Amino acid sequence: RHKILHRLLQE
Amino acid sequence: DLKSLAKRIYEAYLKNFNMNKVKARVILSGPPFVIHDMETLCMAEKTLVAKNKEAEVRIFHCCQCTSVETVTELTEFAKAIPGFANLDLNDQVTLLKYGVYEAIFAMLSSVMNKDGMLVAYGNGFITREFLKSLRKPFCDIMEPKFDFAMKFNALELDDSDISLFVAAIICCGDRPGLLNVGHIEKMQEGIVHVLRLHLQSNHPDDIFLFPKLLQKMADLRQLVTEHAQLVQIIKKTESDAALHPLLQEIYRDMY
Ligand SMILES: CC(C)(Sc1ccc(CCN(CCCCC2CCCCC2)C(=O)NC2CCCCC2)cc1)C(=O)O
Repeated sequence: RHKILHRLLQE
Repeated sequence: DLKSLAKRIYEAYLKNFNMNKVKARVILSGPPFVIHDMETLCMAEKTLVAKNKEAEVRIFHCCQCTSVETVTELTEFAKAIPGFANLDLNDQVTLLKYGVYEAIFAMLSSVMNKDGMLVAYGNGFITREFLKSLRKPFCDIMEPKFDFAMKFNALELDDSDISLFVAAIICCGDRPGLLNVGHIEKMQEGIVHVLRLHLQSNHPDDIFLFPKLLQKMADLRQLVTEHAQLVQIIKKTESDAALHPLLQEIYRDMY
């Protein structure tokens, strides 16, 4: 549901 | 290692934000291009922004791009806060979701004075009056932020204070929908503890500065609550004001 932010967090 | 939790957070602040208070005050003292009317806005768009609608819609799009970048810097800053990368990914997301704009409006104070705000990486300066001159609803976005900033800046914080304050904002244990509340509250407890000791040392002449700052965190929560209401209005009533995806994620279901 927060796709981009979840992406940012795992980098 | 309390003195090193502070230094770790400060270092992460200097590493991750392009703009900070010492840089802004150097520029705001002694030259940014002043944007104070329609003519100067157009000239500024020619020289500071690469790639046609109402002035207000172009300003809104530039602001969005900026917020997309600040949200990105704040995420990197958050990952460098001790303990944050250990939380549940859902709680990481929930903490940034509700935290970023509280952090953004705190840091916005650093580039604001009562006449205007420093923008575009230090290279422009938009007057408060010009922003008031815009048509509704866009003349309502920035003003409450200037009002907050004038009260905030009167506390005379520096970047070492602000970095801890922003860490404390992000590590808030009462956001809607946190799964592991106790783990977040324990993190926040340590950051706030370090903030209290740091203010006591860095500002030994303001004996109430710590509770003054706690109150500013509640003020920023109300400020973001109202801001999200103005954005929802904009998103219904303005055909040309769509949100960048990352910003839609952040605002969806916020308040
Ligand atoms: C976009 C919404 C929907 S409303 C909103 C939110 C935030 C802001 C402040 C954006 N801004 C002016 C960006 C000014 C750009 C300038 C305009 C004139 C022509 C040249 C370019 C700026 O300098 N922000 C700082 C960045 C450094 C760190 C602190 C914050 C304005 C509106 C959102 O809420 O995201």
